[PDB]
Amino acid sequence: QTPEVGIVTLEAQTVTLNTELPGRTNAFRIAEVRPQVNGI
Amino acid sequence: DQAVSKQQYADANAAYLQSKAAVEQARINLRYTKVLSPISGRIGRSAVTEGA
Repeated sequence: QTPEVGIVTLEAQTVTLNTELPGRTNAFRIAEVRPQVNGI
Repeated sequence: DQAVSKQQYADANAAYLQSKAAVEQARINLRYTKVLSPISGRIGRSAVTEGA
C-alpha cells in the first residue's frame, strides 16, 4: 500500500491586481458668492 | 534754442518720470491680477476653483 496523494498541477496565466480606495466627491466648479460692497 | 526755461523743462521732465512711475505701478498691478507662479515644480490641486 503506497501513499495515495491528491495532486493538482499549476499553469501560467494572466492576473489583474485591482485595489479599492475611499474618497469624497468634490465638484468641478463650486463658486461661492461673497459680496464686494457694503450695504443691506 | 531756449524758447522755454530749463526750470520749466526740469519740471516737465520730473512730471513725465513721475507719471511713468505711476503708470508702471498700474502695469505691475495688472501683472498681479494674473497669477504668476513664483518657483518651478510640481503644482498640486486647486484650493479654490473658477468663480470663487
